[PDB]
Amino acid sequence: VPLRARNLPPSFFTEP
Amino acid sequence: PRSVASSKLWMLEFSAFLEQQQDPDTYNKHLFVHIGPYLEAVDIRQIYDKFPEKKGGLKDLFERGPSNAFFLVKFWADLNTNSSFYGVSSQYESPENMIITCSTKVCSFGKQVVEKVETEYARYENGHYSYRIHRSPLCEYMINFIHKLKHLPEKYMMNSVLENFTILQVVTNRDTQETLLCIAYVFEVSASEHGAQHHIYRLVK
Repeated sequence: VPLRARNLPPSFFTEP
Repeated sequence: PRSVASSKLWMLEFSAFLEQQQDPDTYNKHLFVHIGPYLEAVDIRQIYDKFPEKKGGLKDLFERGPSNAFFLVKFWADLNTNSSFYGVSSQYESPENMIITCSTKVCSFGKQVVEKVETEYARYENGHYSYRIHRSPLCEYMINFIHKLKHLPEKYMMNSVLENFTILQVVTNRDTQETLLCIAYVFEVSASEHGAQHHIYRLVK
């Protein structure tokens, strides 16, 4: 499953 | 609190770097990744396939516990860099004196390609017990992987590679084989004007 399509918090793809 | 700490071991600092010798007394150090409100939770079965499934594997380690020792670290690595040393320095603290073993498994498409062990004895410090892995040389796989990434001309191409590249770090009590800390590492390329960034997550079911 694409990393962006997996059940992970939105912050995973949002760099601080 | 927001620390990479189990019940027995706490990782205060972690950092991968390239140190270049400009002249006999000058050294430039570039930090690729570094650590040092509350921790967001992550379903371990979301990353399970990205790591090797076997006895000693991530699923096998999580299921054996302690569940308070599992973390997932999302890193945005700083790749803006140009004699050379590639190294990893980590610092752990424990309330108890132990002989720890830190095993690092580099994985490509979920299968382990490289592995290195370090064993550290406690140094008593002000009532605390310190374990400092000072300048552990980065393996040839990683140095050649950092090199290949830099050859791609756009960061989208670089991140695409890192969507099938992970690292698993298992710090273990050598004598008792207890999992002290188990950190899963995933990467992206940093676009931040403030250097390498990171997000720590607690791994749960």
